[PDB]
This record gives sequence, structure tokens and C-alpha cells, in this order.
Amino acid sequence: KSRVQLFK
Amino acid sequence: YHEDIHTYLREMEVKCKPKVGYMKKQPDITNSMRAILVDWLVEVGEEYKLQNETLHLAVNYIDRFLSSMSVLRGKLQLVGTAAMLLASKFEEIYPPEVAEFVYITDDTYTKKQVLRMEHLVLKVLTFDLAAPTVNQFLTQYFLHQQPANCKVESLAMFLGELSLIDADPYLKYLPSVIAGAAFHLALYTVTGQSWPESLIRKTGYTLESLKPCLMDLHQTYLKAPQHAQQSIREKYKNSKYHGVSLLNPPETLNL
Amino acid sequence: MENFQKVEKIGEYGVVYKARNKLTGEVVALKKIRLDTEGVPSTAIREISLLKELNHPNIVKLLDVIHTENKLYLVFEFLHQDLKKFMDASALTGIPLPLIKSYLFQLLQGLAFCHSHRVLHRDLKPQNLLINTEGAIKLADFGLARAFGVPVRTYTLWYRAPEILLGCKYYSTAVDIWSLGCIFAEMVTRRALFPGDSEIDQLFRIFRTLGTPDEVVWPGVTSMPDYKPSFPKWARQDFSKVVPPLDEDGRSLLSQMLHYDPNKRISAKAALAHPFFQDVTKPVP
Repeated sequence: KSRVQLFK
Repeated sequence: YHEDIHTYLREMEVKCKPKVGYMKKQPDITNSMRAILVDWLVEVGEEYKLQNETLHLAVNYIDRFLSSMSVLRGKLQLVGTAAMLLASKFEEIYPPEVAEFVYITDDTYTKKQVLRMEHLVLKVLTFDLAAPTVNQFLTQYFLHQQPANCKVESLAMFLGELSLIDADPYLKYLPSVIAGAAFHLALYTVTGQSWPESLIRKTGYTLESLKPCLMDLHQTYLKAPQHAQQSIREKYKNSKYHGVSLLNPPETLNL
Repeated sequence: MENFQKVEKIGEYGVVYKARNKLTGEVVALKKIRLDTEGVPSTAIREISLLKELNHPNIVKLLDVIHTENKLYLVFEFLHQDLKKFMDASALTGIPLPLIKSYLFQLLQGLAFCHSHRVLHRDLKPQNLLINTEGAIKLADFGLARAFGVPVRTYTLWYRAPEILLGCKYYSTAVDIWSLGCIFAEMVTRRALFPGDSEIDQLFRIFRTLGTPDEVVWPGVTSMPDYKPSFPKWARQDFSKVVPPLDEDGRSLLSQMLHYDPNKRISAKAALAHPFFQDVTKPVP
């Protein structure tokens, strides 16, 4: 989905 | 006022152009991180029904802020979120609330952090948020096509969107040149026609002048299905854009 | 913020004060915005980002922005008053016709500068037209202004174009031209041209004054979201009745400047070339 933490 | 508007856009796009090759001066973030951020912004704009111009403006603000400032790995998504919030406030009728952006960042940054980064991005850009984008030049060129084909316009939007993902080599081209290359590529792909003479007179861009960006955009279009970031291809699969991402790119550009 | 000393309050955007520069000494307007919630307001963001791009004599110039962490200060050049108070003061007798012509010329110049750029005022009312002592009128209050490089989607009431009332989908320069025409008629006759109370009463007043638009007058009225067949078919009132003091050229300019069709409505650049403006002086108020 669009809800995601980038560069984990 | 149409020609005056285009002339002002051309004059202002140089002022709003980010420094080329700023990723080299970035100690942490790279081109791939920027591509992932732009892809996530495409997903966010699709989720919240944001306009394409909003995402183009957000990408422009990101590029200018990264040209003028340096951020770590964890703050890149915060910078992108603040730029998206600023672009929505500038362009959208009803910008999404700050809580919505905090939500869409998977609660990585609090509302206070998002507001502080919005203030920081506003200060860095010096409130120069009316940056010409590929979308504006593309629409202006659309008013100069006969007959108007919705497939041409949708594919030109798709290609201008694709040009946002890769900083290399699309940060070395002005939005007018990218828009001209996208318009010619769409015309050749769906109609088999070339860059119009009316747009040659209006813009001064001969088909030879757009050739570097045209080759770059053709290479991006051919490798679009195999690209790591695919949110733009999914977005333009919808019947709203006539499924232009389904069309196969032309194999060779007869120039 | 330190160099500006507030001396009085001139408006309640946000509250705008009259401020004196402690170093330069020039007197400026000091409109302030309380940054709490949503961050910098979209209205203020648009006003700052579009006003600093516009540098015209007939446009209130934004010469400084103090963006602090908790408050946002906008510094405009200070002008004596707006067109509303000047209208109110000159109620016993009409504003001089040369002054009306000069004010219309300057307003159209500012509008043509805004429209040659990608700026749409969308809030052209006499309260938004500042006036200086030397005799120059300037556009102000760009909070509702929008950049129309791409078409702008439609969201007071007396100066709303018939398209915005009739369910228009996209804004255009024609709405600003219509607002300027309403302001021109208000200046000439000293009273509001279309004092509507609701979105339908204002439309009915426009229809009473200019006749109910058919398809021949305005191609496409039938296919509008807010157009109903139950609209009385009023006739077009002769322009000598609505604006008696206006001469033939002035009446022609007002008629062209209140056209129902946005495409056929005059533009600021074209209105600046009207024969009504052949003898534009610069009288003082």
C-alpha cells in the first residue's frame, strides 16, 4: 500500500 | 496572454531549475533513494486523488531542497512528505490534512516534525513554490495540436511522469525540453507523427534540439516495464489515462 | 520584526497593522498570520509565492516576508485606504469621471500583468483594491489567488461571474474581468451592480440587468450543472438605464467587460486598448 516507511 | 504565459514559464523555469548533479554532494542519499521517494509520492498522489501537477511540484521542491540542503537517510521521506504537503497546499483545492501525511508516512514522523520540515522547506525555497513543471508545458503544447487526441495527451503525461523517477539524466534538461520530448514521443507512438511546426515556432525547439532528451526518454520508455519502480505504470494502466502504459514503445525513432 | 514598530490596526487572512521601519523609516503594512494545526495556511502560501513573482506598479508589492517558527509576517507597501472607503466617502457626489477612467486603466494594467503571468486574482472586490495618496490604485489580497499554468478547478458573491454561479468547472481570466466590470459599474453608479443575497438571487439579478442568456448569446448555458429551465426570461436592460453617467465608449467597454460568454468576454490586454482609455490622465483622489 501507499502507507509504508521508506528506507527501513 | 497565452504566448506571454509561455514566455514567462520559460524565463522562470531556469530560475526554478535545481542544481544538476546535486546527488554527488549528498553524503547519504543517492539516485535510487530519490527514485524510490518519487515512486512513493506517485502512490500517495494516486491514493489521495492528488493532481499530477501536485506530484510534479512536490518533485521539483524535493530537487531544489536537496540542491540547497543535505539530509540523512531517515529524513529523505520526511522531506518528500513536506514537499508533497506544500505542493498540495499550493495546487489542490482541499489539501490533505497534516495528520493524513503523518499517517501515510507509516507514523515514522510526528505531526510536529512534518510541520517543522514544511517550515524548513518553505524557508529554503524562499517561498518560490510556483515552479514550472513538465505538466504545464505539456498542457501548453497540447493547446497546439490538431486534431486533439486523448491518447497523445495521456501518453505525454505518462512519459513526463516517467521522467520524474530518474534524476539521471532528466535533471540536466529543462521542463520545457522534457515536455517537448514527451509530446513528440507520444505523437510518434500513437499517431506516427513528429514534433509539430507550430510548436517549433512557438518554442524554438527543433526536432534536432530535443534529440538528446528524446533519446533518453525513448530509452526510459523502452525499459519502463523492467524498471524497479512501477507505480507510474500502474497508475496509467487505468482507463482514466486510456491505458497508455499498455502501449508498446516504438522500437526505433526514425530521425 | 524588530525593525518594525506597530502603530495602529487597519484590518482583520490575518490582522494587518500599520508599521514604521525603525531603520529605513518607510511605513509598511504588517499583515500577520498565527502559525499554530495545519502549518502555514494554503492561502498565505499562495499569496507569498505569487505576490513575490509579480512586480508591477499597479500591484501591492510584497517587499519582505518574516517567516519565524511560530508566526508569519507579511510586509506590504502601505497605501492610504482601499476602494471601499473611497466609494463610501464619495457618496454624496460621484467620483470624477477622469478619476474613474484612470482607476479602471490602472486596474486593467495590473490585471493584464497578473494574467500575462500565471496568476488569477479571483477576489477582485473594492475591498481588495488599495489606494495611495498620489492617485494610483493597486491590486491587493492575493490570498485567494491561484496559479493557472494548468487549468484551475472551481471550488464575495456580488462580484462572482455568471459561470461560477452556473456550475463552472474551470476558472479563467474572464471571472476577473467580470469582477472588474462589476467594480467599474459600482464606481460609476456609486452602488453595487449585483447586490445578491444568495447564489440564486445574485444570478437572478444578473439576468434582470443583462437579460437571461440563451444559447445564441452564450453557447452552452443549457449544458451547465447549475442551469435550470425554470429561469425567468428577462430582457436585456439598455445600458443607458443601468449606467447613466457612462458615455458611449464607456458603456461599450462595460458591455464587453460583462459578457456572459467567458471566451467572448474582453481581456485585460484587449480592454487596455479600448477607445474609452484614449484620454487617461492620472488625477489625485
